[PDB]
Amino acid sequence: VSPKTRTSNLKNGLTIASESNPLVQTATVGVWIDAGSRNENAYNNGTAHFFEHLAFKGTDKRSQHQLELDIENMGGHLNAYTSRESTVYYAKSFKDDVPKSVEILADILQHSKLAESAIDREREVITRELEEVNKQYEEVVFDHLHATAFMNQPLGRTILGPRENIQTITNTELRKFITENYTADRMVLVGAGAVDHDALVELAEKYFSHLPSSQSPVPLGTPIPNFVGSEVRLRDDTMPVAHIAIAVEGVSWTSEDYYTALVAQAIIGNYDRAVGTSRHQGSRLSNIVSENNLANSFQSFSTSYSDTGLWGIYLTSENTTQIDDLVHFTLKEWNRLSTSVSNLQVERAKSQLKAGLLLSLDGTTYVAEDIGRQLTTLGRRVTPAEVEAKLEAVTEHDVRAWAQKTLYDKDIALVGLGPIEGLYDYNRIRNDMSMMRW
Amino acid sequence: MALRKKNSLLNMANSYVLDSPQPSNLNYFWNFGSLLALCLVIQLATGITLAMHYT
Amino acid sequence: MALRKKNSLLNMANSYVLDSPQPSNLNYFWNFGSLLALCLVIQLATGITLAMHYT
Amino acid sequence: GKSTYKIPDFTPYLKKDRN
Amino acid sequence: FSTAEAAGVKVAAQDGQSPISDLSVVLRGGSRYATVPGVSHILEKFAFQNTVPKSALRFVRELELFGGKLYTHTTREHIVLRTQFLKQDLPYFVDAFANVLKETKFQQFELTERVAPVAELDLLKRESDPAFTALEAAHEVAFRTGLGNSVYAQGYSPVTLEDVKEFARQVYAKQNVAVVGNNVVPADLQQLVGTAFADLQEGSKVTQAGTTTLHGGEARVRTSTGNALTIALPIAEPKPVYHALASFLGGPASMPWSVGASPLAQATVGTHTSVKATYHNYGDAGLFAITIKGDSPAEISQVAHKAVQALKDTGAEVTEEQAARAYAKSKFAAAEAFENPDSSASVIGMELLSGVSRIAPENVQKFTPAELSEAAAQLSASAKPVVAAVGQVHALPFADEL
Amino acid sequence: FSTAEAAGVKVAAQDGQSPISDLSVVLRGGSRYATVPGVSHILEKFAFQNTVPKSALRFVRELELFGGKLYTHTTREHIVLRTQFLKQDLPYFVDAFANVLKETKFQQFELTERVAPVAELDLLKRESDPAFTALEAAHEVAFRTGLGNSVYAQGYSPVTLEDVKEFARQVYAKQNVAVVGNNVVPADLQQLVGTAFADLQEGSKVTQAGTTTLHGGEARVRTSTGNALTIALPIAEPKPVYHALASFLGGPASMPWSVGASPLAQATVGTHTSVKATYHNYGDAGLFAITIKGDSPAEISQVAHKAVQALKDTGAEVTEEQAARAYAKSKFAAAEAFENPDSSASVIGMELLSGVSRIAPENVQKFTPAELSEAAAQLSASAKPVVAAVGQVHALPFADEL
Amino acid sequence: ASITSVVKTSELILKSPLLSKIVVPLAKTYVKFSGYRQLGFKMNDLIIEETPNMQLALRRLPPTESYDRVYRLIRATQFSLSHKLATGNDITKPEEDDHYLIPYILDVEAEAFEKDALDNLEVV
Ligand code: HEM
Ligand code: HEM
Ligand SMILES: CCCCCCCCCCCCO[C@@H]1O[C@H](CO)[C@@H](O[C@H]2O[C@H](CO)[C@@H](O)[C@H](O)[C@H]2O)[C@H](O)[C@H]1O
Ligand SMILES: CCCCCCCCCCCCO[C@@H]1O[C@H](CO)[C@@H](O[C@H]2O[C@H](CO)[C@@H](O)[C@H](O)[C@H]2O)[C@H](O)[C@H]1O
Repeated sequence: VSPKTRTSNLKNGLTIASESNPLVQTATVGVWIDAGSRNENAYNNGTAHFFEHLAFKGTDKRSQHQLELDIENMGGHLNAYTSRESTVYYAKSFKDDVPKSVEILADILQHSKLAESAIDREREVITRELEEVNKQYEEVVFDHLHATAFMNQPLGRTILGPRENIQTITNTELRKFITENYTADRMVLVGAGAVDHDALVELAEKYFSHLPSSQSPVPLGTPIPNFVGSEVRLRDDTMPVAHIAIAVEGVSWTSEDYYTALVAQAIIGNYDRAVGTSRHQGSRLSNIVSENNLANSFQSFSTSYSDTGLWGIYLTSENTTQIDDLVHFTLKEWNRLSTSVSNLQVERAKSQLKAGLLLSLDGTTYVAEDIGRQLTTLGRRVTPAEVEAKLEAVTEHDVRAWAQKTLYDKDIALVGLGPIEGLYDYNRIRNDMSMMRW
Repeated sequence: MALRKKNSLLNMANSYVLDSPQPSNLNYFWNFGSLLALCLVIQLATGITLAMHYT
Repeated sequence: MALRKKNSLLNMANSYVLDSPQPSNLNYFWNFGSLLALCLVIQLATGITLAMHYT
Repeated sequence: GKSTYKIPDFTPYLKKDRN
Repeated sequence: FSTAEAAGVKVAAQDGQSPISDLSVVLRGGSRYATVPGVSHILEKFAFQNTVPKSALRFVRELELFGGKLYTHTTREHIVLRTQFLKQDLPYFVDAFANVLKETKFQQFELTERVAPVAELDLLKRESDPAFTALEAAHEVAFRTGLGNSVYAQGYSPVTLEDVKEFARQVYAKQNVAVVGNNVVPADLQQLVGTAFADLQEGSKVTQAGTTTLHGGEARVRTSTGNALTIALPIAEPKPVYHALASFLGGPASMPWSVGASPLAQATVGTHTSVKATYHNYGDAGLFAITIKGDSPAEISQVAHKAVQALKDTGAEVTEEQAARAYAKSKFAAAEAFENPDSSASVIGMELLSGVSRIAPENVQKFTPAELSEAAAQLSASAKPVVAAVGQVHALPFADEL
Repeated sequence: FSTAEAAGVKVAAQDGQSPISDLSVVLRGGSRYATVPGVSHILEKFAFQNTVPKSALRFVRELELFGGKLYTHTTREHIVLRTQFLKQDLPYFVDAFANVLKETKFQQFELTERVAPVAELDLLKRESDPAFTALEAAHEVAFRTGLGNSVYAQGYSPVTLEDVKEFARQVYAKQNVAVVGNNVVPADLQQLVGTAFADLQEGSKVTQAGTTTLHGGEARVRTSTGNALTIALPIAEPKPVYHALASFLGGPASMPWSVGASPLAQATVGTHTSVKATYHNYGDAGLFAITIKGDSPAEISQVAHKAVQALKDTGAEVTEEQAARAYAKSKFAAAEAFENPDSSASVIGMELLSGVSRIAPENVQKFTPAELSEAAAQLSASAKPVVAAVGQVHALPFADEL
Repeated sequence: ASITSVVKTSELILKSPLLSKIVVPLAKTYVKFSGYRQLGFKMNDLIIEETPNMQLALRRLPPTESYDRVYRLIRATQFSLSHKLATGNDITKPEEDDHYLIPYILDVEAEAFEKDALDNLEVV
């Protein structure tokens, strides 16, 4: 039994959420914001990521250099990331260095200079990042996957934004974005590890009290996405490994089917030829793939957003003459979620998940990420007891029902990168989304 | 590996009528080959039937 | 590369009747396959001939 | 003409109620 | 972590308030104790293969029903086998470790088909990073044997089933095993290890064949897969001050999209190069390393000069501010190491096996500017500098240039 | 060999009484002059490719009608292109050389499909001998650049068509070309070279980028294909005494199924190892090497100790008998070198391209025991010893052990 | 049939004193009349190998055992085609008829059968 996550609000509507662990000596405090790239329009796409680069480029008090020094003198580090729906800024420190770190985070969020000179300098750094993501193949694949699945919609946009916008982002647009979006009712100050809740609340009252409140305060994790079955092929014969993602429209955080989709994902599961145990996994797809050397790896995923999701699999393979078999066998394994799954597979996957959802939470950063994610998507921390009950409620009948509505004979978004000559056209892939024998 | 590719007999059908790689831009004049196959089948079926009645 | 292996049509005959790798110890009972082929040929030749005279 | 994340225009053919 | 003893096996456990436990068996079986190059890597990869009571297959399928995970690694000092599971499943995992230590059938087919191929993929993945290669090469030059043995199995020196079986006969013994339990009730672990590991051989303490000798030199590994350069200084008397010095010199940035305020970080300005100072204590000898990776050999060379200069400048004077910055960065490094389960296990493992009482993060010594400058002075003026270059080696610096 | 000049090209010819003539073009284009690593090897392999007047195909088919043969090689100092034909066919071969120097179309497909693959097979065949690798590695350590550049094109550092074209623009010029004619009428060669090489660029003398610097060190080339060990000593002042010393120390047997009477030969007794002392003069620096190959790394190590001892013992005292034995072995080595067409060409090539008069075998100096012992003393007391180990490198000696 | 089945059933028979008393002499005569030893084969050389399991067991044979098996098959095939029998040292003596392959195939099959069982497990 984990210690209780305490939650308080301020007057502006900032949530403070903390989970203390008197066994560790380090703390992670940070701010989780319910805002990300999805909050931009087409003209200011890239702003949120731009701001992340400038948040560390100096404030009204501390210059860029002073900032660097202040953090170095703390001992820990700061980190930030921007996603489609979420922005995180956190500081890992020592137990008694928490007041410094909260003060620095409050400073970089509220009181950033955003000086024209620095905007101009980062505009080159970010421009170079456009031509170096190209190497991170999984990320390239997933970025195209969102672009095609949510064609011409806000979720379909990249985080970095187009080259054109990077050249035209001004301090004015940056200021406007963080004033409209980084509001107190959309922010959660999270502390995990060696933090006292009451101490953290006092620090919030001291530093985050003059945060803007939004005009219309909706609850945390409040959202219209129209999935497009489609494919992007980025053939590159010079690459040795093919990277393929297949996805269907999945489930939102607050779907009734959220846990059902996780169990279904666990029935297929993950595989990696480099891991010793992977040849012995119970998953049927794992067995087919390992026996036939069809793939180096596959990773099932179920990404959620506030109002939609993507559920699918990411495969990598050097076996370029049997990509057809890899895709064929994968989709026939999905078919069986509709036609064949019994309590056998369902109870096995529930067992694996009941632990997996707790095992993820190792160190203070993972705990803080869990509190922050849940508070900004569901509006509360879900206790392990509730999670265990929701998983227990998933029956074989629920999985079959869900798969038959979500996977069976549905349109897919498909992205292939690399030597994918052997990947058949869209129709033949999509035809494997059903079985004529059933 | 899929049965249609694994099994030698199935694989021959597969290579000719199913996975056979074709240019993507054949026009309607590439359809006479299959019509000639259809004519040949109709002539065999009708022909064998007439042979059952002809002296 | 030799023509019998290069040319697709020749290669099919080659793979069945010429380069086909056989066990080196087949005894005389492995000869009925070719006799059955010979019977089938004799029956086709004689059969078609009788059909030219039969009513 | 350069970015591969800018999906070409398919609006002439996309059905609104496709799902 | 309450250290105790259960049937001649040293057991250290710390109870906590979480649903997830980490049980780790730490073996005195790292590469410095290896008999044949690569055997400790192979022995690590042969854990949780077929035992007499339970096949690899059965183990994996049952571990999936408990939703446990299994993690193994080899260092120069230890083999670490760690399982992560729910608190209540402790007895299962204790018994599984016992089967591995007592009853592993080391079968030749497992070596050929399972263990060796996985060990080869492990190494290829690590070598994708040229900095890894450079720091490995540096240890090889500095120590030759013992600490200088490779940690990972290479294809050029094939490990045989007889090699692995022999080594395992020495390693898998009460004298070379420590059990470390994170979020495990200490009383309950002692009782279980006491029943399960009672029939394990006593054996003897594994020792390093030959004493640790330090040497200087160069290694020049021609790869086509990126460029790196390590500047190592072997240390004859390992002292805790070198931790402080490594953290002071620093190198990595402590905030995104920044360079950093550390002397080594400031050496990279205007280059797409990264730098990292590291200190490795191995009890009887140490290694202080500065590794530089980058895509440009010209930039690496440029940084390498600045890096050595930084160390010399440190030997001259450090300010009071800088010495306090070093204390802070070092306390933090110690804390996060004791938190990460991977490193945690090996830290208490060293306390249990060797007897080096652990330095708690709250007890990390504050070094004056005098003590730090003196340590850096002793490094700039070492008679045995090592330089390992990886990549376009014709374009990277040499020892006598630095 | 009567040295003369024909249209700005230095021509040396010696008429003889044989039906077989050897014409060699010696180019100042060896690896020490290489702009980029491997370019001189590629330029050598690009000789007798397509020229504008005559395709590679037509050349080969016509050379077969004359029954001529073509031989090319690259050293650190020269590229040598040699043709062997019947006396009467001289004009054809002169004109062919002229086409190669004036009119080679360096086409990218020839580089990709013809020249690079052949250069790669050339090197793989040489590396089959681990002694070759060891002596190559030793030059790399000793000199770094210039003489330290690789002679052969390696896969890790690719030569581009622009690299080869640039180098050829420098090399194929009147200033870097010498024509050497064995069993060629000297008057007739001058007349032909005078007409054929008149339109060749004058160009300028190719020079080594940077001065020759000597360094000590170690190289440890881990292979699976045999074991060897070179113990090299870079020489700052190349002197002719080192020839005598190399022949004295010897190593190869002068008799079948024997060990030999040379100190280094006597170091191999009871081992299936061979040993070979060599001295390489390169004008401005020299390299004295002792290479040991064998199948056993243990035996190699054992011999290596005896080998260094032998050198030290020589530094102590040489007998009069031993000094005379050295003179005899050295005169002979000089004679047979001037006979072998490959080495002959390069010897007069050096005389023509530099100005270093050849030492005729009849003029080889007799060194007293005093002079020989003094030279061996300088080598035993070198501040910069190089050791290159190839094979099971973990089992071979290190510099500080020797 | 599976080799596992054959081996288990044989062990049941060898356990029972009565059964072994009557079966072991019969099995010895059977093997003598079978006459595979007269072509210089060991019993295990005759087991059907065109199955994934058996292919895997053969790949796991020690190199020497494998090379020897190839020679016995080639030698027997030559006796077969010549209609000769082995003579002298080519005849397999009862002491040379060792079950070199049985351990390998039993391991391959053990895993394959465990895999089938575990594919049908039900969490209770
Ligand atoms: C390419 C295939 C064939 C073609 C092009 C073909 C063509 C013809 C033609 C042109 C006639 C004269 C039709 C008439 O005016 O009545 C005919 C008659 C006939 N064919 Fe075929 N035929 C074919 C295949 C066959 C086959 C396989 C049989 C099998 C026995 C067959 C049996 C007959 C018979 C019995 C008649 C005469 C009865 C009649 O005239 O209808 N045919 N065929
Ligand atoms: C496997 C091939 C064949 C078998 C086993 C077979 C068998 C027979 C048999 C048993 C008879 C009765 C013979 C008698 O007692 O007179 C017969 C008659 C006949 N068969 Fe076939 N036959 C074959 C192929 C053919 C073919 C291809 C034709 C082509 C038309 C053909 C045409 C005839 C005719 C016209 C007769 C009747 C005239 C007669 O009895 O001789 N047969 N066949
Ligand atoms: C159109 C009538 C329908 C019946 C089909 C025709 C029946 C007779 C066809 C068989 C003749 C041999 O046909 C030959 O077979 C093999 C496998 O089947 C094919 O082989 C092809 O496909 C297989 C996999 O699908 C690949 O291993 C191979 O690289 C490729 O070339 C040949 O391209 C084809 O030429
Ligand atoms: C029996 C009468 C004689 C006519 C031939 C019989 C017609 C049947 C042939 C049609 C079926 C296709 O036959 C198929 O073809 C290819 C090449 O031809 C063969 O392929 C085989 O031979 C070729 C070279 O000879 C190799 O490249 C290949 O590795 C090997 O498998 C197949 O083993 C065979 O199954």
